[PDB]
Amino acid sequence: SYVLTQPPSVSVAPGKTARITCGGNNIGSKSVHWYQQKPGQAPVLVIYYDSDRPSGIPERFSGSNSGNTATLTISGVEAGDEADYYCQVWDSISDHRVFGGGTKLTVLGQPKAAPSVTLFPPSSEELQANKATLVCLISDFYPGAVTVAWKADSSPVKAGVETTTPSKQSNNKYAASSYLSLTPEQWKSHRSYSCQVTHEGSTVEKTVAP
Amino acid sequence: TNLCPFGEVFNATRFASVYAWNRKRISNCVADYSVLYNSASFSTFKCYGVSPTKLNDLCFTNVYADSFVIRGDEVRQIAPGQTGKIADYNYKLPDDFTGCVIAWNSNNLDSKVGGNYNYLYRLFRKSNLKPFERDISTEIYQAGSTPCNGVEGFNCYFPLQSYGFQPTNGVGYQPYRVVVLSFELLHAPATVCG
Amino acid sequence: VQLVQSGSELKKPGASVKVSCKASGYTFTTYVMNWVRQAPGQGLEWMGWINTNTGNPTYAQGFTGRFVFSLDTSVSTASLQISSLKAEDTAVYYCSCEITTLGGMDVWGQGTTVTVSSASTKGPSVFPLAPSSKSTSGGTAALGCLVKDYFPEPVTVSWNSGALTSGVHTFPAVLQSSGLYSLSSVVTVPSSSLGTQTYICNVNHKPSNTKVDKKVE
Ligand SMILES: *[C@@H]1O[C@H](CO)[C@@H](O)[C@H](O)[C@H]1NC(C)=O
Repeated sequence: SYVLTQPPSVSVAPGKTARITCGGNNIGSKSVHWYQQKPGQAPVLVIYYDSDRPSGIPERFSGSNSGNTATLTISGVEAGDEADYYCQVWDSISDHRVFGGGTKLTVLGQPKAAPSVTLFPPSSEELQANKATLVCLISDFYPGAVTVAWKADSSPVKAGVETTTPSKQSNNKYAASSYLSLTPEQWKSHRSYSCQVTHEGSTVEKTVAP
Repeated sequence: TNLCPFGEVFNATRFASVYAWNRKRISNCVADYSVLYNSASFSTFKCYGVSPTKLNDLCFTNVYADSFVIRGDEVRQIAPGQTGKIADYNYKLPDDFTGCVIAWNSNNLDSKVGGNYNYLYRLFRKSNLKPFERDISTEIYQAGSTPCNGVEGFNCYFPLQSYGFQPTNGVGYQPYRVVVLSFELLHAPATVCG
Repeated sequence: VQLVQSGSELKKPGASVKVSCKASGYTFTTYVMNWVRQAPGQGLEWMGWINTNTGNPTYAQGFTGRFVFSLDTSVSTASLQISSLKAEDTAVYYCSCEITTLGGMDVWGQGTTVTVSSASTKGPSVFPLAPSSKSTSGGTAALGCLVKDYFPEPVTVSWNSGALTSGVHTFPAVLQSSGLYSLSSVVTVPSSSLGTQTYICNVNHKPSNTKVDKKVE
């Protein structure tokens, strides 16, 4: 069926205008509608008919639709406007309505902070159980976009990597944990393992050894 | 040089209630208006402030295709300077309206034998609508000095009623699909021509 | 106008589930009912609609074969039944009403979460994250516990029976590819107090009744 293309993440400063695009094959011919879903809540309609505003939405929200991209533009971006944004079209003949992929709007309303990394080697108790879990804890970072890479000596490994999605802490910064599940014979056949956290173009590597 | 999506408004499978009318915004396309009026599928195709045949040779900054459903009796009210429950409380055209009103009977598509109550109009409101005002508020209408507080009863009624469309209704009591094409001006650059 | 849906469901693969959507405030049969699906980490995906008048359901491509929109006009309630559940069916399901394609999807239920995991109830293992010179930074030392392999959520963790909350971080768990959960819980203290002061992490998994107190050397 029909296809709708949203940017997955958009970064805007507090107070400024954020612009989210909604691509589609000749979408200015149809009616687009925009929704705003805060985490854990049901979606809420902010703009229907390309541009028309429901009662209760602040005047800051205004839409656009022409050519092949609709454009949701938020005027005075506020701290509370961080949420996912989806664009939906209804097809006149198909009577199907189609949603987009979503867009996570992030307000740059907090200074950049680097992550604090703590790396634990496997416990001797877990090795007696014939298992091994390297534990890499990340934390106190903003924005909540980090990427983790595990290496054996100098050999990257993705086999056995399970990572959280970044989740905020009690202090408006984020926290994440990473688990590399290994065997005792792998853990001991290398000189060292390295957990490596990349955030905003900067890296913090911790290394442990048998 | 893309063609306008007039087919998407006129040939849309489900239309809107008249109190909650649509505004498809038309922009950046070519429109063959003469294809629409020679269709001879409309019981009403009455413009104002412009000629239907001279329309092909013209341009506008924005074209607004408003579309809703009413009865045939009320089609007369989709005009400038009309009174009546539709003209006053649902959809009002300005006395300086400069577009076209198009209507055709929809009793085949928009009527169920047991009765189709999907379509609605606004029967109670404290004052007339401003031109191109859309009122979707479902607030209990207060008729007495005593307020309602969202509880129906005497002097406190739901502002909206339902059209009763049956295939055996009188032709005037039958559903008519309306499309209203509002045309603006230049000064600002144009995007819709023929 | 109100839409209220059923509570959270848990099922094994191949089971069945039926989600309800009681309405109130308007005439149930006046307005179409719509179902939308949102899987973890994805976006809203339209499922289809059932005409609350004729009963005719429309299933978009991708939800045909195993889903059943039904109604119960008597209680003003629509229902969603899923047969032969799959792991990929795990999502939050919403019932939403279109007034028209105008205010289309203008009222939504609070959502019903549906999890399809072949996992059975299980209690966790607690492995010590001991302090050494790899966890010592200046005058602080980091240690903790690894609450490995447990199902289902949640698990409460505390230190020294609550007498140690300063410097504590309990992290969000991971659902591992096995379908079992695994979190860690840590605290930093002065490395001056590693030998004298003792550290025990409290582990409570109430769905399985596992209470385990673990010292860390
Ligand atoms: C509606 O569909 C018919 C059948 O294809 C077509 O002849 C007519 O031109 C269409 N109307 C518009 C406004 O495109």
